[PDB]
Amino acid sequence: NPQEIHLENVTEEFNMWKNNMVEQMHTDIISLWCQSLKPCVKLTPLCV
Amino acid sequence: ENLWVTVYYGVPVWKDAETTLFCASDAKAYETEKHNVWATHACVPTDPNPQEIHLENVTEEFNMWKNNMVEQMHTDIISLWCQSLKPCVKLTPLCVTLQCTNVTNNITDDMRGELKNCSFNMTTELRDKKQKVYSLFYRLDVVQINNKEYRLINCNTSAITQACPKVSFEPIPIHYCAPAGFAILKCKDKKFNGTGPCPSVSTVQCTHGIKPVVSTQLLLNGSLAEEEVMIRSENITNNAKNILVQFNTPVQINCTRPNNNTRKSIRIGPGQAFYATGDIIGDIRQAHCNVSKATWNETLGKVVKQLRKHFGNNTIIRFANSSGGDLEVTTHSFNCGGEFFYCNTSGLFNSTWISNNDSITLPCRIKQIINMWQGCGIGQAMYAPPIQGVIRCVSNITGLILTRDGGSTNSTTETFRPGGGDMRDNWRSELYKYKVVKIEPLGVAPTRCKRRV
Amino acid sequence: VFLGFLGAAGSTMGAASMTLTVQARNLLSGLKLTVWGIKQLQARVLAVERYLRDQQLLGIWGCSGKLICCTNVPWNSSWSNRNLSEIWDNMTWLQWDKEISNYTQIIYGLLEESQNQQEKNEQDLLALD
Amino acid sequence: VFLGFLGAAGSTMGAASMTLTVQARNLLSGLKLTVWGIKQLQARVLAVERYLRDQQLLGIWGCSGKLICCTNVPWNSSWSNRNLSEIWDNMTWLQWDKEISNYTQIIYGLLEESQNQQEKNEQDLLALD
Amino acid sequence: VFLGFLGAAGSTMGAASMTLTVQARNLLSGLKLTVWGIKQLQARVLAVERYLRDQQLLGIWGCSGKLICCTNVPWNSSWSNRNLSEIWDNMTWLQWDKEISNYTQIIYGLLEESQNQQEKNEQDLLALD
Ligand SMILES: *[C@@H]1O[C@H](CO)[C@@H](O[C@@H]2O[C@H](CO)[C@@H](O[C@@H]3O[C@H](CO[C@H]4O[C@H](CO)[C@@H](O)[C@H](O)[C@@H]4O)[C@@H](O)[C@H](O[C@H]4O[C@H](CO)[C@@H](O)[C@H](O)[C@@H]4O[C@H]4O[C@H](CO)[C@@H](O)[C@H](O)[C@@H]4O)[C@@H]3O)[C@H](O)[C@H]2NC(C)=O)[C@H](O)[C@H]1NC(C)=O
Ligand SMILES: *[C@@H]1O[C@H](CO)[C@@H](O[C@@H]2O[C@H](CO)[C@@H](O[C@@H]3O[C@H](CO[C@H]4O[C@H](CO)[C@@H](O)[C@H](O)[C@@H]4O)[C@@H](O)[C@H](O[C@H]4O[C@H](CO)[C@@H](O)[C@H](O)[C@@H]4O)[C@@H]3O)[C@H](O)[C@H]2NC(C)=O)[C@H](O)[C@H]1NC(C)=O
Ligand SMILES: *[C@@H]1O[C@H](CO)[C@@H](O[C@@H]2O[C@H](CO)[C@@H](O[C@@H]3O[C@H](CO)[C@@H](O)[C@H](O[C@H]4O[C@H](CO)[C@@H](O)[C@H](O)[C@@H]4O)[C@@H]3O)[C@H](O)[C@H]2NC(C)=O)[C@H](O)[C@H]1NC(C)=O
Ligand SMILES: *[C@@H]1O[C@H](CO)[C@@H](O[C@@H]2O[C@H](CO)[C@@H](O[C@@H]3O[C@H](CO)[C@@H](O)[C@H](O)[C@@H]3O)[C@H](O)[C@H]2NC(C)=O)[C@H](O)[C@H]1NC(C)=O
Ligand SMILES: *[C@@H]1O[C@H](CO)[C@@H](O[C@@H]2O[C@H](CO)[C@@H](O[C@@H]3O[C@H](CO)[C@@H](O)[C@H](O)[C@@H]3O)[C@H](O)[C@H]2NC(C)=O)[C@H](O)[C@H]1NC(C)=O
Ligand SMILES: *[C@@H]1O[C@H](CO)[C@@H](O[C@@H]2O[C@H](CO)[C@@H](O[C@@H]3O[C@H](CO)[C@@H](O)[C@H](O)[C@@H]3O)[C@H](O)[C@H]2NC(C)=O)[C@H](O)[C@H]1NC(C)=O
Ligand SMILES: *[C@@H]1O[C@H](CO)[C@@H](O[C@@H]2O[C@H](CO)[C@@H](O)[C@H](O)[C@H]2NC(C)=O)[C@H](O)[C@H]1NC(C)=O
Ligand SMILES: *[C@@H]1O[C@H](CO)[C@@H](O[C@@H]2O[C@H](CO)[C@@H](O)[C@H](O)[C@H]2NC(C)=O)[C@H](O)[C@H]1NC(C)=O
Ligand SMILES: *[C@@H]1O[C@H](CO)[C@@H](O[C@@H]2O[C@H](CO)[C@@H](O)[C@H](O)[C@H]2NC(C)=O)[C@H](O)[C@H]1NC(C)=O
Ligand SMILES: *[C@@H]1O[C@H](CO)[C@@H](O[C@@H]2O[C@H](CO)[C@@H](O)[C@H](O)[C@H]2NC(C)=O)[C@H](O)[C@H]1NC(C)=O
Ligand SMILES: *[C@@H]1O[C@H](CO)[C@@H](O[C@@H]2O[C@H](CO)[C@@H](O)[C@H](O)[C@H]2NC(C)=O)[C@H](O)[C@H]1NC(C)=O
Ligand SMILES: *[C@@H]1O[C@H](CO)[C@@H](O[C@@H]2O[C@H](CO)[C@@H](O)[C@H](O)[C@H]2NC(C)=O)[C@H](O)[C@H]1NC(C)=O
Ligand SMILES: *[C@@H]1O[C@H](CO)[C@@H](O[C@@H]2O[C@H](CO)[C@@H](O)[C@H](O)[C@H]2NC(C)=O)[C@H](O)[C@H]1NC(C)=O
Ligand SMILES: *[C@@H]1O[C@H](CO)[C@@H](O[C@@H]2O[C@H](CO)[C@@H](O)[C@H](O)[C@H]2NC(C)=O)[C@H](O)[C@H]1NC(C)=O
Ligand SMILES: *[C@@H]1O[C@H](CO)[C@@H](O)[C@H](O)[C@H]1NC(C)=O
Ligand SMILES: *[C@@H]1O[C@H](CO)[C@@H](O)[C@H](O)[C@H]1NC(C)=O
Ligand SMILES: *[C@@H]1O[C@H](CO)[C@@H](O)[C@H](O)[C@H]1NC(C)=O
Ligand SMILES: *[C@@H]1O[C@H](CO)[C@@H](O)[C@H](O)[C@H]1NC(C)=O
Ligand SMILES: *[C@@H]1O[C@H](CO)[C@@H](O)[C@H](O)[C@H]1NC(C)=O
Ligand SMILES: *[C@@H]1O[C@H](CO)[C@@H](O)[C@H](O)[C@H]1NC(C)=O
Ligand SMILES: *[C@@H]1O[C@H](CO)[C@@H](O)[C@H](O)[C@H]1NC(C)=O
Repeated sequence: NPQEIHLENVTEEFNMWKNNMVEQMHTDIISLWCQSLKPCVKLTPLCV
Repeated sequence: ENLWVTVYYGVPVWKDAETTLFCASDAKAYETEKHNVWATHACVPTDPNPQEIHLENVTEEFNMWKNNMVEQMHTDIISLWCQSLKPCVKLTPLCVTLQCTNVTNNITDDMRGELKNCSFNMTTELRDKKQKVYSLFYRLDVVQINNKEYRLINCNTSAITQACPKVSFEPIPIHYCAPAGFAILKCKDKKFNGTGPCPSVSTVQCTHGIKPVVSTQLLLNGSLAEEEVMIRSENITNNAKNILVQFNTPVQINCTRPNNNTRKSIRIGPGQAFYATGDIIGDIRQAHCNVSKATWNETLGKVVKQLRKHFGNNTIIRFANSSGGDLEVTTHSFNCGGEFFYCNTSGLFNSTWISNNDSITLPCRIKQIINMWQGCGIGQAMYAPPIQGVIRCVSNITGLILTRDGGSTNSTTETFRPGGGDMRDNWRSELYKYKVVKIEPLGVAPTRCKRRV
Repeated sequence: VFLGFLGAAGSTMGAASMTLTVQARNLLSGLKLTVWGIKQLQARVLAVERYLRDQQLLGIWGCSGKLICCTNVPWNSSWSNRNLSEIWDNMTWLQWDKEISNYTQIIYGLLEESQNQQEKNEQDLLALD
Repeated sequence: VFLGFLGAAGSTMGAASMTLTVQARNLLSGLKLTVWGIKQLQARVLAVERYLRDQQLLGIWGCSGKLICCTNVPWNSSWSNRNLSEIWDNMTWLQWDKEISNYTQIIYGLLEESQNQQEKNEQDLLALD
Repeated sequence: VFLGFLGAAGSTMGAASMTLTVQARNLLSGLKLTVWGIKQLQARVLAVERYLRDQQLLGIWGCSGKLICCTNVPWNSSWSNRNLSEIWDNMTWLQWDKEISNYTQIIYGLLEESQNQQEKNEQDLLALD
């Protein structure tokens, strides 16, 4: 049961273009893409 | 007059202990990186204004030779050396039979072909067609096996991996720090042989910038001593124990690689690519190192004047070169611009001092395939990639690692020869003035005070 | 003055009893896949273990005030046989711990007992009113 | 005596109310690249989380004394309907928690309220003088 | 009422002084070989560091009560020059910290001094009796 508290009388200034949770997400996705293919079969003796 | 215990929390109470220290380097070290720093990747930025508290009336007993921050530093450096070469290109499909010849040069018969123009096959991107490509190697890297046919020296000892060219081997200043509840005590005595009580001790959180310079016979870019030159030894009488000398004035040294090399970019596989040494642009010249003979004159005089304080006053002190063994021990092994030099120090330690403007050049050899520190297991061997252009580097000689001979009751004189092998000494030359202590701030004391009910 | 961290480490216990709020201040706290991350982390947890080890003892004893404190345990002469003006004006904390290191664990037992005993005893005064 | 850790786990609540300084003592703390290092570390942090989880509640309640304590919350009969000499001399702590497990969270709400309320109320007495 | 976590973030300091036991409640805590394990662990330790950073200051100050507290440090006018009924009924905590951010570190020095000074002073009253 997620909970979302509305903060009355509050006015905060956002900035989507310089937000860091984005950088964390992308670099984490990159690292997950990476790590998921390490132990998988390598096709080095292909390219014949 | 009946006393009561009273608890105290925050008492200057410490005890000698050993913990996991971490690194600390300036913000500029994190700045100068194209993935080029070999360590700073995850180092803590140093405090902009370090603080050193002088502890008055304190006398603490140091012991440099059984200090553990040294063991942590060396084993950490070993592990970093290791880890930096794991994902780098491995040269397993090398070690092919090399058809080698001398390099293109007409010189007299008293010049053994240091360099060999070698040709061999190579696997191309596809695992079908080979590749008749040529490279240039040093004689130390190769060995004949029974037209001269050779192999690489390490094919019969261990595997091999190339050091990526993106990373660098530049010694940067490392400040070692301790965690909360601990502190690092720094002896502030000008004349201190590392063992015994220190009259003027202070404390600090992180030591000064200690560059991890890997050398064997001569310590480089180190910390100068104060006033009189410093001699340190665990047992001066035992001829098996090294004698670490720290200098008061630095001796200027200049090492150069007068060969405008070329980098050949072979394609061994669909991802990997090997950097061979192409043709030389210019003259066939040798790497050498210069030492101003005047400054070296006075430095040797100032060390012998300190030796006479320990071996009797009216005695003769002789200097001879190394005895023999591996190249790593018999030469001043080090790295400068990326190539690993091995210099002959027979012209520096051939002297004799009684009771009372040019440069000494040294023939320096270069090796690319080095296997120090066992090789991270029993397998890995590193190939130092070839470096384009002439490399010139100016360094400080800041200390020596000497060893005395076992004459026993031989003479009033005893000869001293360079030593090394064990590189923990390279760190003991800077971690002689530091020690770790844990804080136990709980102390109870008596006083005529009781808390009421 | 502010002599700083561990300034009064060579000073008498009476002179170092002034700088207890400084050593307590700097006693807690003043990155990709690597080996330094753990190098710092295991140290950054040992800091916390070394702090709370002290704090739990300070809590189970009568004094969570965290500065200085008195206790209802008689100073057993057999421990030192030294004088009030001969330790607080003529001895350093390190030297003092060097004397009492033998009996430290014993004292901790007595403090834990006295404190649990006091709290159990005070509940009986609070329950009658 | 010292029956040791959890000695009085099968004893009446009145007899186990004597050994509260022992179970609190052993409640906090009595290496190369491997898998045991993390095996011990994640456990060595869960120890701290499980300790401070209790401590923050003990703090936000009226009693940071960390041993035993009374509170200004009326014992709501609807919770047990049992007697003072029929629990403290005829019931074990485990059995007791087995009865009151249902309402534990409710009680915590009431304690937090009573404590914040007391502290706000005491600031008004301190401000007039 | 229970407006919840950070409910009174846009409210006057007097109206937000009622919800201090709620923000303190949710301030601490409400797996195989991977990268998320450390992702959660380093955050799960930063939680503890950020909590005890505050707690050690709250301890070395005169008030381990952990809710609200008064101190024997005169409010230096040079800091604000504002009125009791013009901040507690006409200003938000964030705005207030925005004013006093400059002098915060200074105040901490004065609190540590006043507290160590009070405790040293109270030991002398306890020792004469
Ligand atoms: C004891 O102390 C002495 C004194 O500090 C120290 O000497 C140092 O020697 C090294 C090795 O030669 C010097 O480092 C090189 O310097 C040259 C040129 O000098 C400067 O030039 C510009 C401005 O003119 C500066 O901005 C620049 O930063 C240099 O400081 C550089 O060419 C070298 O940089 C290359 O290599 C670096 C790592 O090796 C890379 O990070 C850098 O990006 C450069 O990469 C380029 O190199 C390839 C060719 O080499 C090229 O093909 C690539 O494409 C790439 O672009 C390097 O910085 C250093 O300056 C000397 N000291 C100081 C303070 O400068 C001794 O080395 C020391 N003892 C020991 C044992 O090391
Ligand atoms: C280390 O060992 C290697 C062994 O391979 C040497 O590599 C070869 O060196 C020779 C000379 O020493 C090079 O040969 C030269 O090639 C030039 C290019 O011409 C050819 O290429 C074009 C296309 O680019 C073709 O269309 C054309 O038909 C040619 O086939 C020639 O111009 C050179 O000629 C000069 O030298 C010869 C020497 O006999 C004379 O007869 C000529 O008149 C003229 O003076 C020359 O033939 C060869 O190219 C090198 N290999 C490669 C792969 O390039 C290294 O030189 C050696 N390194 C050192 C330092 O000794
Ligand atoms: C190619 O390599 C060859 C070597 O195979 C090289 O030829 C050599 O040149 C030197 C000249 O320096 C010759 O050395 C001479 O030897 C005679 C005795 O045999 C000496 O008397 C000569 O004395 C001179 O040098 C002295 C000191 O250097 C002086 O004091 C004196 O006054 C003279 O000036 C001289 O040393 C050597 O014999 C030949 N080698 C052969 C095999 O002939 C040639 O120079 C190289 N060329 C290139 C372009 O690389
Ligand atoms: C080789 O050795 C010389 C030693 O003279 C190095 O130059 C000297 O470097 C030291 C620091 O390594 C300088 O000392 C420092 O000076 C500042 C000045 O404010 C002082 O505050 C510090 O306490 C410290 O003593 C010294 O000034 C400097 N000498 C000169 C003439 O500038 C040189 O950098 C070394 N080269 C290397 C290691 O490559
Ligand atoms: C803490 O308690 C220990 C005992 O548990 C104390 O150790 C004892 O110290 C005395 C000296 O004060 C030792 O006597 C020694 O005898 C040898 C034998 O010849 C002599 O050579 C020494 O010069 C010294 O006189 C005694 O042996 C030792 N006990 C044991 C079991 O070894 C210790 O002194 C106490 N600490 C303090 C600070 O008092
Ligand atoms: C906290 O302290 C700092 C000083 O350490 C205060 O900063 C100062 O703020 C004033 C404005 O209140 C700045 O004046 C400015 O002058 C420029 C110059 O033309 C003008 O364009 C601006 O409109 C403004 O008037 C002053 O420069 C600045 N001090 C420094 C050194 O930059 C800060 O205001 C304090 N915080 C609070 C909340 O009071
Ligand atoms: C690798 O290089 C060698 C020469 O360095 C080549 O050796 C040839 O081997 C064949 C074997 O059938 C002989 O018939 C030739 O006489 C050898 N010498 C030549 C061709 O010059 C070998 O072929 C090379 N490997 C390749 C091209 O895959
Ligand atoms: C690995 O290779 C090295 C060098 O090729 C060998 O060391 C040489 O071994 C030969 C014969 O065993 C000796 O005659 C030389 O004197 C050795 N060189 C030195 C510098 O000592 C080494 O034995 C080889 N190891 C093997 C084949 O297991
Ligand atoms: C450092 O210097 C001091 C002073 O010379 C040395 O102290 C000597 O210690 C030995 C035994 O430890 C004694 O027998 C000598 O009498 C001491 N010397 C004096 C003058 O009293 C100390 O050993 C030296 N340490 C090192 C590592 O060189
Ligand atoms: C070492 O050899 C290299 C070979 O590339 C030289 O680099 C060339 O130098 C010439 C003239 O100096 C320039 O016209 C070229 O543009 C350079 N090549 C490139 C790719 O830029 C280099 O100059 C030589 N070393 C020295 C000190 O001159
Ligand atoms: C080591 O190298 C440095 C710099 O390359 C030398 O210092 C300069 O050398 C040049 C040419 O020799 C002179 O023109 C400068 O006047 C020198 N400057 C200084 C500050 O010394 C140094 O002399 C070399 N020393 C040795 C022993 O090789
Ligand atoms: C130290 O100097 C001595 C004497 O100059 C060198 O001894 C000579 O070494 C070479 C190379 O092995 C031999 O050919 C000579 O016969 C040796 N001479 C004597 C008298 O034994 C020694 O090589 C030098 N040390 C180093 C490491 O180069
Ligand atoms: C290091 O220096 C010594 C001394 O110069 C070298 O020994 C020389 O060896 C050559 C043989 O190549 C002889 O012709 C010289 O007469 C020797 N010198 C002396 C003084 O006897 C030694 O070879 C050099 N290198 C090494 C690795 O030892
Ligand atoms: C120490 O170095 C000096 C300097 O080179 C050597 O002196 C040489 O001695 C030989 C004797 O065989 C002479 O032929 C050379 O002319 C001398 N050289 C110089 C520059 O004077 C000396 O031999 C070395 N030490 C030893 C023990 O050989
Ligand atoms: C290399 O040069 C030396 C001396 O100049 C000579 O004795 C040797 O035979 C040469 N070897 C080859 C393969 O050219
Ligand atoms: C140091 O050297 C002396 C010389 O006789 C020797 O007796 C002793 O065993 C060595 N080791 C020491 C003093 O620890
Ligand atoms: C320089 O060193 C040599 C080597 O023994 C020595 O003969 C000479 O006397 C030294 N110079 C001075 C000025 O002492
Ligand atoms: C050697 O004699 C000098 C005086 O020429 C003296 O200062 C020094 O102390 C003596 N060193 C000894 C005896 O070790
Ligand atoms: C404390 O001193 C008394 C003296 O009456 C002695 O009997 C007793 O053993 C001491 N207690 C401890 C625990 O050492
Ligand atoms: C407590 O008991 C009263 C009896 O008056 C009952 O009305 C009330 O619901 C109980 N409270 C709770 C929170 O269970
Ligand atoms: C507090 O205000 C006084 C006014 O008497 C002023 O002199 C003093 O500097 C201020 N103190 C600080 C630490 O700012």
